[PDB]
Amino acid sequence: MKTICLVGGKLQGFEAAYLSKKAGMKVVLVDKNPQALIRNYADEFYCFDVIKEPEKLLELSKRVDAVLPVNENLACIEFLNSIKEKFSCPVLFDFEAYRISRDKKKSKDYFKSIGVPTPQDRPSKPPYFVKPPCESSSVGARIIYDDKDEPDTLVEEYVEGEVVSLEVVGDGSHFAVVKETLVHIDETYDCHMVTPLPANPLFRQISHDLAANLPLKGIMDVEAIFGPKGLRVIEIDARFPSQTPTVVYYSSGINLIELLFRAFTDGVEEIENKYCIYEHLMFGENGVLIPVGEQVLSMGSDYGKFYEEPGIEIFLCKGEYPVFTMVFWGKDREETGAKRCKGLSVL
Ligand SMILES: Nc1ncnc2c1ncn2[C@@H]1O[C@H](COP(=O)(O)OP(=O)(O)OP(=O)(O)O)[C@@H](O)[C@H]1O
Ligand SMILES: Nc1ncnc2c1ncn2[C@@H]1O[C@H](COP(=O)(O)OP(=O)(O)OP(=O)(O)O)[C@@H](O)[C@H]1O
Ligand SMILES: [Mg+2]
Ligand SMILES: [Mg+2]
Ligand SMILES: [Mg+2]
Ligand SMILES: [Mg+2]
Repeated sequence: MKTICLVGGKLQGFEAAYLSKKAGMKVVLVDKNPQALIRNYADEFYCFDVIKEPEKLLELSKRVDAVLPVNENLACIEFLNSIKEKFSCPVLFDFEAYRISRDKKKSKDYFKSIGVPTPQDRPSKPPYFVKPPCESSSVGARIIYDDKDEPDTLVEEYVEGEVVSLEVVGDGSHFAVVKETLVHIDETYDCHMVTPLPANPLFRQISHDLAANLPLKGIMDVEAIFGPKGLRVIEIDARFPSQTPTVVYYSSGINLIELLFRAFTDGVEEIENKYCIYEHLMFGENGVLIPVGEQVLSMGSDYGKFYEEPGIEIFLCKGEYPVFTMVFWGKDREETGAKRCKGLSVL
């Protein structure tokens, strides 16, 4: 039995913990917040700040099989980079790839350098899409309908179409492009639902090439919009993602935690077909169910399993109003929809 140490106990941490459990691994959480979101979901919880008390983490690295950073605190990531040679186990992270992926402008320069289409910068006609250069979860992302308009903000052409995610796990030499998923967006451009998509040869080749040219040793997701004039890559994020890996697990049978672990041990090779519906629903006043995105879920107080039966998993995120994360799967759309209705009827 393997043990994984996660640094970060919010949504990235949940995803990693969830898949580690599916892989039969013990989950050790480190987080500076005494009431970190997934503290009760982990098998062990150690509350400390890794920057303030690095020896505690280094000692933990002697007792676990891998350390996985699952936060986007640049201070933390940069600090871990500075001490990574001192770890007694592998650190499942690509610090160079993250340096590029975290900065949307640097990422776009990277896309351009290898001929990957990406939205036009500073268009002359509305609507414009605007976003910060270094946020996540669509924080600060908004549409602007007139040139009546902020610091180092990205201003792009608004590309209408499906938002599609693809994960790649690299071992430095081989790059495993995994499973396409559809990102369902809400009025805030946050993601409230994920479903799987059939293979797209072009997107897979593009994603392979983005990983290969680094070269990636770690995990990265690639996001593109299938726009009216073709695919446009909007961003990359070289860290363990939330939401999509659960859909990847059920739709493809691939456990991204197992794959990432393999990349830092035995290596990876390049290359199920079920349906899966993954969504978040808030239980509002008078029991009115409301779709919400990650920004809402990340404001919760306690996150863990609520219910399971065949083809149905439900997680409850406690807080001001409860948020349920619902996972449904089956052989096809029809059966999965049937499981969705059963899951909803439970609520
Ligand atoms: N140096 C650190 N040591 C331990 N845990 C950390 C450190 N930096 C961040 N974390 C934890 O990782 C989790 C995710 O952090 P991240 O900064 O990615 O998201 P966030 O929502 O901005 O976090 P916060 O709740 O601090 O605003 C948080 O629970 C946070 O407490
Ligand atoms: N140029 C664009 N045209 C249209 N929609 C866009 C554009 N850029 C971003 N979006 C929308 O905004 C959302 C968030 O943007 P983006 O993924 O670039 O930021 P992020 O917050 O770093 O995302 P992530 O949560 O994946 O870390 C996208 O999923 C998409 O719905
Ligand atoms: Mg992002
Ligand atoms: Mg995906
Ligand atoms: Mg994104
Ligand atoms: Mg990015």
